[PDB]
Amino acid sequence: LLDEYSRQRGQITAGGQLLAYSVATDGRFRFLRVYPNPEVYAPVTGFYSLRYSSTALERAEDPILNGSDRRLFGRRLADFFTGRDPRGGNVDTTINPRIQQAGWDAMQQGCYGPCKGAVVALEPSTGKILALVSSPSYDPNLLASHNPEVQAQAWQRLGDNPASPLTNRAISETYPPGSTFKVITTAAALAAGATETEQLTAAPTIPLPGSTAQLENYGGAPCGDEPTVSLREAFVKSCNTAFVQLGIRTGADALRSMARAFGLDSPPRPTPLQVAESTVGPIPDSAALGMTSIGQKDVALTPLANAEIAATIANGGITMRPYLVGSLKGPDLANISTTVRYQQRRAVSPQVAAKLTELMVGAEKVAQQKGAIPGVQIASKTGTAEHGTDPRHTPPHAWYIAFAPAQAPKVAVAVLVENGADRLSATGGALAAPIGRAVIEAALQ
Ligand SMILES: *C(=O)[C@@H](NC(=O)/C(=N\OC)c1csc(N)n1)[C@@H]1N=C(C(=O)O)C(=C)CS1
Repeated sequence: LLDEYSRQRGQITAGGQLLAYSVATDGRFRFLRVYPNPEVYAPVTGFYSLRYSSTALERAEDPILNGSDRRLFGRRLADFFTGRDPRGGNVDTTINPRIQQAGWDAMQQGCYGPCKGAVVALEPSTGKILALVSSPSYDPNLLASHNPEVQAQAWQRLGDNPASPLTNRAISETYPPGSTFKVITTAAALAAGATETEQLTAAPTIPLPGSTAQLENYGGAPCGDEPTVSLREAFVKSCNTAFVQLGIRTGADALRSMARAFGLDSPPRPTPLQVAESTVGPIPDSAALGMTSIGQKDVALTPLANAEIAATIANGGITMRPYLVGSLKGPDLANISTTVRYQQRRAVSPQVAAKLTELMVGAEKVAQQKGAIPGVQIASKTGTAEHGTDPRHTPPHAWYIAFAPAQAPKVAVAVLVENGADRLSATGGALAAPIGRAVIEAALQ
């Protein structure tokens, strides 16, 4: 470890700004690891600690940053031969500083106090991860202290903290998507030949097939005053029973297939950070399909996967493989690796993506306009999702997935407010949407 810290570890950057760097000190271990904006960028940088090793990009990009990478071997030979102070390479992330900061700020101020949860922002056309925010976060400088008691004290606090600040909730945790999954259910129906004009129950209540359990609209009210409403109307109002019906209408196989087509239940590629796989669930019977269609039962998404659903639709039905590293550089800033966009797959046809765009543009119009950007057409879907063993008595997760401008999209976001500000009245529109809108606003400057 003394030799590792004798040489200058390279930089992790975003938008030509520093997220992690090393300063030369008078320490036994010469180089101190510094994180100038610690909590904001901790999901991205992770930490690099004498006692506790590394995480995130400090771990993922370790050989580049310490200079042991075989693509850097030539520089290291040239350094020694010339008597130059050896330096590691740079990791240039895809993170947009202003979108990352606004996502962080909005999470700190958005739950009458700080929110628990995640914000992910994507560039739909490229797959760039523009923002990767998790809250609560932690200070990596604590773990970069060359003092062992400071590190040990921080480690003990972090691991005992029930709010689990070390968790990157954007990529490591999966959550029921709730009403946001109506985007998948709608895609499956649309691809099976249903139209925006399809007539679905407006009833406040719907029995589940083969069970006493019942699903209800919020809160026990019909979708409208007619016995049936159009799919479009049901979608913009986010009427539960309409989608229970539609999903059971469309059937298990078509829903499984559309969930797979949108990245669910296939192991995600690394970013190079490892992403938890999201799932639609086994869907054992029709009761389960009922609940699945509205984003419950065994449906579980990472925030990143939910933002990819939005990025896919925004990209005309084409999913770009998400990545966090734009380029790897050498100490002399010489390029070593430029990541290039690639199309993972086609989830929906261009026609279906266009129909979903319109439905989401309309769902955004129904939602509350707190945070609405003057003259920007946002396409969105909100969701508020039950979870845990006592779902009806627990504060739900607040969800918001969006893209903008819906006409020619430059950014897609997912906002997960975990346990919805610890409020039981929490909804995606109330909490998650303005947060979402703030990030979109930071993106479009
Ligand atoms: C979508 O998931 C749906 N939400 C619910 O029905 C709720 N729990 O079961 C999933 C629920 C609990 S509290 C609350 N407001 N909703 C619909 N989602 C929204 C939405 O867009 O966020 C609605 C406005 C209508 S209910």
